[PDB]
Amino acid sequence: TTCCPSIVARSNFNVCRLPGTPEALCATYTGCIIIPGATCPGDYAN
Repeated sequence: TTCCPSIVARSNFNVCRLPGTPEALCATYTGCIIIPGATCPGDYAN
C-alpha cells in the first residue's frame, strides 16, 4: 500500500501514474512508501 505523507503527495503520486505509471516509480519520485499492510502509518496517511 502506497502510503504517501500528504494528500498533495498522493495527488502528485497519482499524476506520477500518468507518465511514470509503475507504482514504485511514483514512490521513488514523490517520497511515498509502498508498505505490505493494507493501511497507512499515522505519519503517512494522505
